[PDB]
Parts: sequence; C-alpha cells; structure tokens
Amino acid sequence: TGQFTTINGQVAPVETGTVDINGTASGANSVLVIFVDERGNVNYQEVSVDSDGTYDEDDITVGLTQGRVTAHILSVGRDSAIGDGSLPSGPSNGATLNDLTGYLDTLDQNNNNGEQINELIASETVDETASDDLIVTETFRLAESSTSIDSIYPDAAEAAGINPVATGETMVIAGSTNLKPDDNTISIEVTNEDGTSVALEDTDEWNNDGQWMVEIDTTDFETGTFTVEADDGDNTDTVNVEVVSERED
Amino acid sequence: EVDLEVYDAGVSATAAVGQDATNDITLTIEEGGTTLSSPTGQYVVGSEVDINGTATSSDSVAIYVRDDGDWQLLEIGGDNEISVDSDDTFEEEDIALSGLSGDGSSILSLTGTYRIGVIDASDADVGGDGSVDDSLTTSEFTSGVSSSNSIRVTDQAL
Repeated sequence: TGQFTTINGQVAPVETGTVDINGTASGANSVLVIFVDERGNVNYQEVSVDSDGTYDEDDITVGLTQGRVTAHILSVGRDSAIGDGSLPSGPSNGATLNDLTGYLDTLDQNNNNGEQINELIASETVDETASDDLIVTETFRLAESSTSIDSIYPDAAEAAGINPVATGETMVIAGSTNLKPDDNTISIEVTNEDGTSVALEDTDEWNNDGQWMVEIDTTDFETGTFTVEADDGDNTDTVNVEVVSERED
Repeated sequence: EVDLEVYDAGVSATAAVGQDATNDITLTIEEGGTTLSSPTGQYVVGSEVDINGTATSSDSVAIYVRDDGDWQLLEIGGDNEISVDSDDTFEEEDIALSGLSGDGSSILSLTGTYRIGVIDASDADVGGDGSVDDSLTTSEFTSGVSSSNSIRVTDQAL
C-alpha cells in the first residue's frame, strides 16, 4: 500500500520539490520509489520499512524537469529478487533493489522517451509472467509554484468568492496553495484607502486538500474598500473587498 | 520522533553501525513559543517602554521591526540579546524604541502602523559569528521560531 501527498495534484517548486510517502509494506525489508518525467529522466530512492511494515518517508526531493511525472513504488516479492532476476545488464538471481538502480542509470543515459520507460519498467519487472513483485502507480503534474486567494465571505453561508462584510463580525478568507503545510506559512495584510494596515494574521497548517482559512476580526473596522494581501516569499496575490455597516438579507 | 539504540556489552563503536539494537526507546520533540506582550497596541513616539514576553526554548532573543520590506534589526544595546529565566520568561528594562541608535529605530520614528517581532538565537548571523547582526528577510525571519504582533505609533502628547 502506498500514497503520495499532492497539494493540488502538483508540486510547486520545480527547483526543489517535496513529496511525502507512506503506506503499509508487510513482509518487506526495503521499498524503492522511482520518478520519471515525459523526457525520460529518472530519480530513485530506497526507503527502510520498519518492523511492523509501516514505512513513512517525508520530504523527498524531486530533481526532474517541469511537466508530467509518474511515480512508482517498488517492492521485492517472495523471491526477494526483482521479478525473475532477468535484468538486461545485471546478473541472474542477484537482482535486488540496489541492483535495479544500476539498470536505471542506463535508462536515462540513452535517448529514451518517458513513455518508453513506463513500458520498459512494467515489462521487465512486473509484466513478466513469472514475476512476484508488486507496484502501485501514481501521477502528478510537476508545475511551477502557486498561491492564490479563492473565497472571502463572512461567517454566513456562501461559496461564490466575494461577499461584503459588516463590521463587528468575524469574516473567513479561503485560498489555495501548493507549499508544505508546516515548513512554510501564509501572511495576510489588510490595508485601508491610504496604506494604514489594520490586520495581520498568519497560518502554518492546512490539510492535504490545499485549502487554508484565515480568521480576522472586524470589530474596529470602518466601512469602505479594503485591500487583502497574501505573500509567502513568492508571487503575491491581492484582492479587494467592500465593508458596509449592515448587509442586505 | 527520536530514538535511542543500545548495543550488547563488549561491542566496539565502529562495529556497531550495522548490528541491530538490543532494545530501543523513542521520544518526541516539538518547537517552543516566543511571543512579546508589552510592545503591543499603541506606542507614543519617543516614549520608553519595557520588553515583556516569554520564550520556552531560547537563550538569546532579538527584536526586529518591519514595514513594507526587510526586518531591520533594532539595536537594543548590550549584546543585542535578552536571557531567559527558568520560568520561560524574559524581560528588559524601559527602553525608548525610537530614542536608541540604529536604522531599525528610524522606521518607528514616523507615525503609522507597523509590525514588531522577536526571534530566538537560531539566526546567529544567519550562519557565522555568534552575534545577531543582520536584517533578516521574511523567509529568514519566518523560518526560525518567532512571533510578530501589530503595532502603531501615535504622536506625542501633554
């Protein structure tokens, strides 16, 4: 069993990616994970599974190119050999996880399509009829970093995105992000018509759904137009909301 | 989660890298909290005020001021740090924020609404000599343990 944590199905920082892997691998001693892109570049890492077969490796960097990256998780089966041990360049019956890594180094060196690697990896290890090894498949689009504000509205029921907020009641703001839930944070700024900041809140926690909500009070706010600014050390999104004494209902 | 591994009697240090541990024990480690209390809400320009706050896991703390850019260091004076007692609390005498010399204080001189935050000694000149001498950016200030609160300066009175 395996899983991949994607903020929105994508990894934001292309230069320094990060994914979290966890699952159940009962009866195995080590688990190998491989990343391949559309060009054909390959990155691999072995994971030491604990005694009760519950492996959890966090903050795995991806050194591939921008585009679409498909991920596979390898696990030697009963034979404790990669499939049948019939590596194109490796020895017979000595095909371990480390041995298969040497075969991976030959894949990226040759000018092979990324789709060809998917056919080759499945055929040489799993598609063989005498193979006992198991894999799981997962894909994610490796894109650039993203941070945006989705919906701003008071404690009432609304999901359109924009809603005038009466002063004195707390209003919620919801946005999307691709950053790590804990290693990063989102700082907000609320400013009036002439650069007088009134509020400043930060959050450093959000589930793997990618949605984050920030609470700010409107006790001392004044009616008019207010600017909401959110930054995370990267591109900054700005949205404007109106403030009224009382709303229409 | 942090684990401790013991080994059988008579084993050497170099030869113990591969052999499995006879037993084990695990503990969890979390990050502490560093907040300010007194420099909050209002501040008369040119007035003096004490530095009040708490720091669970800290040895040296520094105070920074930010306004539409970098966190300029505030030169509090001696060693640019405050020690923490056993009660996880640190305090400083009455200090005039604008009165003290440094470019950090210059931001607070003009009337407006700003931000002030404290940070532990994890900076340590963002890598180098054991002294807090930098102007940490948003990423550097947020990366370490820290906390900031909104402050605005009000003109003088009589």
